[PDB]
Amino acid sequence: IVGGYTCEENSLPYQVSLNSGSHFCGGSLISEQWVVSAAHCYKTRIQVRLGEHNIKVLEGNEQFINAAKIIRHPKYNRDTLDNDIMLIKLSSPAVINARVSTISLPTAPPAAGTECLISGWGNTLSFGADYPDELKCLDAPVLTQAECKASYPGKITNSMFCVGFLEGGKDSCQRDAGGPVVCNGQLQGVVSWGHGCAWKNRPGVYTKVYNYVDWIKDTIAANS
Amino acid sequence: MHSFCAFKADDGPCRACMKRFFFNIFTRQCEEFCYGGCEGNQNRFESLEECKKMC
Repeated sequence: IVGGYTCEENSLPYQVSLNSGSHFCGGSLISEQWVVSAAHCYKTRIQVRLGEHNIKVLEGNEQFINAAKIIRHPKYNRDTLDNDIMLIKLSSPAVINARVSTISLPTAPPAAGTECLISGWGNTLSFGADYPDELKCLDAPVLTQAECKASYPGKITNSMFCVGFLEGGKDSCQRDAGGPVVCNGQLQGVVSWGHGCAWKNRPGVYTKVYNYVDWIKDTIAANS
Repeated sequence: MHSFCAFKADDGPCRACMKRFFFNIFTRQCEEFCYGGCEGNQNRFESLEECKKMC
């Protein structure tokens, strides 16, 4: 997260991390046993970490649960980034408490101008590398689809929307992928891609979770 | 030199941090970077040894 602030400790209990040797992506806990992330965060073996604030200095109250099933959207395409969304089934249900709890699926798509909250442990610099141990937060508005498309001509599919600032300086960044964009208490986006981080006219592009609510429910039910 | 050894390291547009190595032409050494998980260029390797072997 570039240009953000440090989230209050455990103020985002739905925020999880994907781990394989190190923290490589984020995710969102959407039910006891299921996490939403980005398909480009796919690996065959993943440890999910929940309840974290500082990823290096563990309090001892965190939950570490291996992914039992890791399912990318079947129309995910690595070159176009279309349908960049993935479900993880945890090998056991997470224990729901003040620090680990779910984020609601969206009941309407995101409206242009709606304020959202984007979070993760990604790079905090546009032109350098500073990877924070403490979870970072960013308030940012949903952009019009026209601003989105104009920023990335030919690249914005129906599965995508833009959130951020055309003036640059505030964005998600590498190591944030897979994490949440929350608007009005609902998971609207998954952190996906952008051209650099926080560059002028290159806002973050996010997978539109609303488009996948039915796929999410079908996948959960079929794997229950 | 293999041409790709002289490509600028490219994390690509995706926003993961997949640990990879690239050949740094200024330092003549292989260095670790966060590859975002898509696109990028061939100056990218899984291990320091592959980067050292190729470059």
